[PDB]
Amino acid sequence: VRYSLDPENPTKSCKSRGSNLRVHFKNTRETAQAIKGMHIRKATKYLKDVTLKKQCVPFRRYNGGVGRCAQAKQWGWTQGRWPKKSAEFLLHMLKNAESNAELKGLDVDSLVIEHIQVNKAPKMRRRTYRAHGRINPYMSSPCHIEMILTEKE
Amino acid sequence: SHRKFSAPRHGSLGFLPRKRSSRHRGKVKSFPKDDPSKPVHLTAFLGYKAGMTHIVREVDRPGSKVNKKEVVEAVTIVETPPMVVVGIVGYVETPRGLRTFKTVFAEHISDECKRRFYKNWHKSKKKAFTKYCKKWQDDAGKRQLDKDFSSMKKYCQVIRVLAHTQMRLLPLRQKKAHLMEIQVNGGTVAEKLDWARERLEQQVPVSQVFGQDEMIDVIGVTKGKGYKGVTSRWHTKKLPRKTHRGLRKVACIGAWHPARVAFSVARAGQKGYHHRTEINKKIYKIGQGYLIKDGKLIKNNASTDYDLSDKSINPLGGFVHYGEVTNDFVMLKGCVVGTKKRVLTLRKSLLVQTKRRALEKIDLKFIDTTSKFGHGRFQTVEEKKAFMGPLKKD
Amino acid sequence: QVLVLDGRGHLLGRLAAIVAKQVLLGRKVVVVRCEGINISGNFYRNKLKYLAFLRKRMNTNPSRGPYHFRAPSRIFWRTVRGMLPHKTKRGQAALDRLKVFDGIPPPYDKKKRMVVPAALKVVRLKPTRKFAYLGRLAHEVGWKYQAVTATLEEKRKEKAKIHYRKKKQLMRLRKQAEKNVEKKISKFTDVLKTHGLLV
RNA sequence: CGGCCGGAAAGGGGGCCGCCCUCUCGCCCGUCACGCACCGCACGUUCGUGGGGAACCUGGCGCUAAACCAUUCGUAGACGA
RNA sequence: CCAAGCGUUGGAUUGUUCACCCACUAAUAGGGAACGUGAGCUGGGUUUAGACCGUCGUGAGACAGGUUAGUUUUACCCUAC
RNA sequence: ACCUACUAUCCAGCGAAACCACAGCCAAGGGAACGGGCUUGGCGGAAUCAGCGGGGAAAGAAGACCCUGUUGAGCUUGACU
RNA sequence: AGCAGAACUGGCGCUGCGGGAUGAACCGAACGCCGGGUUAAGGCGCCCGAUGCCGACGCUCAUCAGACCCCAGAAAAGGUG
Repeated sequence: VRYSLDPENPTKSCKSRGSNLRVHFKNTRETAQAIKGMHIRKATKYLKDVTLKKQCVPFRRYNGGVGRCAQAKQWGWTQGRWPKKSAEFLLHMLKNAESNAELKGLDVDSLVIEHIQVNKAPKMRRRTYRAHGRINPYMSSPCHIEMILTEKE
Repeated sequence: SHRKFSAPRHGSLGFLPRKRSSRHRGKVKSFPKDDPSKPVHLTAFLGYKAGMTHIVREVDRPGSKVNKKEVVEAVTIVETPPMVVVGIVGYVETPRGLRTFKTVFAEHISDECKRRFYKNWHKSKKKAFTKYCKKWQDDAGKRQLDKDFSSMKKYCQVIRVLAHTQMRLLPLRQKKAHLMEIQVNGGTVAEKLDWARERLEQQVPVSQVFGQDEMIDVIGVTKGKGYKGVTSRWHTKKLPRKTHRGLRKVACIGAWHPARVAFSVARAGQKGYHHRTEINKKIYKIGQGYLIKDGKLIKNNASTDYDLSDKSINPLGGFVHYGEVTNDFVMLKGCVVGTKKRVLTLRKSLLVQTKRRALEKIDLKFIDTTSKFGHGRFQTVEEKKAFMGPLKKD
Repeated sequence: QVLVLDGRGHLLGRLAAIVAKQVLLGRKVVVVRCEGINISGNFYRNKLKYLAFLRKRMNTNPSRGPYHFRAPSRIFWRTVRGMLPHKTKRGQAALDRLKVFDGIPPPYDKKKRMVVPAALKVVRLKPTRKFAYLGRLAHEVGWKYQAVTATLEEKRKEKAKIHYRKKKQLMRLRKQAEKNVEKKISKFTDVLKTHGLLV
């Protein structure tokens, strides 16, 4: 559909997009910035280390009350975290994006992601029960993820 | 209004920044001042806490109720292996303070000292001082070394020496030696520099630095205790049982128009692991390490003039959580700062010791070498064998 | 292009008021020998003037309070800072042009030091009045490098004497040089006297 | 061009010894001749091989390292450290 | 006179501020910081609603007149430490 | 002072609410008579974590304590009808 | 009493501007948008425009000096300073 950014060369570029994915927006954006510049096979290896708590995701913007860890010093930061569902949903997406590149006849082992964008999806409606017979909202925070890879030696 | 009944404040404000120490090794903040009349000597040494035990001695203080009586005193055991001098440092003196002038190391440095220059010894190639040790076998290098030494003859006012401890002789798990600048106090600069040049790559035993019945200073880091409240760190009054939001707190912190909470009020935080400097510690005995002559070793470190028993200061089963003391040691009256295996800085006194307490000689009568791993009741292993007799396993 | 002002015999407020105006005019001013700065009034007056200044500190956190500088150079730097709009961008850019030193640094020992006659004790003070040295005042309130600076300032005193005595002998040969050569330099000499340069 | 020393408070390409080539050319007075004489007009004239950054040059001289994560330790510790 | 550097207590009674007494002590000085200090504590008393007694009021009720029992909420926001 | 359980700590997952003129370092002065903003000074350094209750005359509810209203209700009587 | 109540006139309320560090009432002066010049009250060591006048005449030493109406603090008395 109407992507947010046009690639500099559509022949050497492939796209992927995920809409209304039930995953937290704040954890998705933080791992979207750390995944932006690396190579695709470097991208997949880094995401598996997040699941196994070997490499952390540096929380930069949405970091109020986030605990700090020793693995954030590799990113020049203090606060780190290892989101599982956040890395898992965008692990299938490069798998989806890898399939789009081979269908287009692009070289897999030299793809470099340049653009990745996380947008807020419409919030689901649940509720919680509080004191004195009060009901408070229980807003879910899904988000839209779309990225574009490009061939580069 | 005013406080109803006056009471002194809790905790001194001279040790106010109760943070974790940025250093682990004790630091000499003020070295003893020097006069050219005295010969060149060392002023500081670095030891490790082993354990504590009893002592028996005669008191020879006139005019007391305890004169010519036998007492017991708590004494610390600090295992003090000799150092290896690896370098010297000169200090030019500036109107902005004291500034280092030039640092000159040895030709070859032992690998115990090379541990300090690496965060990870396993992954490193151990390439430190490899090109610096090439300066000692070229004729331009020796002339540059003498030019560096001649430069320190002219301009340097204070000369310290770089010496490190010996982890190979200690039973500790770590192998990383601790470097330390020790100020050399003595005659003029020229003979001071020549003495330290000769002492390069040489063993420095404890007996050169300190002596018996001498006031020394102990510098070290406090035992760690973690995050603690005001009741443990500052020793404040416990609130009554009827308090709603808790009772191990500080009730009234500050006044209103003092709109900021003051720096002098007791707050919770880190307790322990504070750098400290204890003064006026008495050396009852400078011991001797294990040494082998005529085939068998000599271990009568706990022998006195009246005990004459060949037992060592190591108790039955060894020192708790430290190991066995095999090198020479110093015996300091009273408890010292730091836990077991803690690095301790020994330093000569900054004050002129002319008192009845500081000039009293000590004659040890009995050293308690019983097991500290519980309620021990035997000095030596063979004494227990003579009392227990044969066992089932014999 | 750089003003090297010797601080000996200069009044604290009169020198600071002239330096602050020159510094704000884009001129780099280096004030040297700040221990020679002296203040009108008896010594016991200025001590409690500085001792009561020491008492003024923040009650709740003295680390955020007034930074009481004890060096003579930083004391003079403090009184210039109060004579400048240091809360603005141009005030802080001015203070970068000021450079104070106790004693005389080796960058500035072999240089001619300028003297402000308007900011001088001998000019602005009566001979019967009393004055207080800032160098004595600083060490008496917490400065630790008075005897330190005195020996290093003593070291360069005969070192410049060697240069000066060589300088006199160097130009003694110069003044004696004309004494042999008036017969062939009178053509250039008289035209330098008609225009008023050697008369 | 090589050394030699003098510098430590925040340290100079400072001086001296000899070099194979250089001219009384250096500078001041006076002769000869030349130099876009851009036809009245502005940021001209230096410190300026100024600082920094990529890329291009030519060769010589060289060096083949550490930190962090992981794990372990527990003299430490809420997590980090 | 200089002098606030350092100290100015444990208890019987009363909610008490104040006050008195016992004992020790070098002394048991006077005070401020929203008559310091309730998202630090207590609810003993003032000062709700239930009651008892004395005085006054025909009465409902009143009493700087006594007695009794009477819910003491919230920091996860910013600053300060 | 020490020990145990559940928390509080961190992490996998899920995840609000009160509150919010702008937002938040102080001394003195004046001011609508106790300033985070104004004046003069002291000064000031990213992003944060665990506590903490000094301040924000903190949050809760158009003060019920006092007074006015030609606004009312429950009750009493020797008030009027 | 920065309290309450009166008489004349002027101000603030309704009003900005320069000055008095700041300021409802003080001093000067009231306002369309600008350029040049000149002043009022205030000032001319720095902040901060202006004395960087070869300013005049004297007084005053404070170990609590003094510094500009409103106005922000002082008395009787004493001094062989």
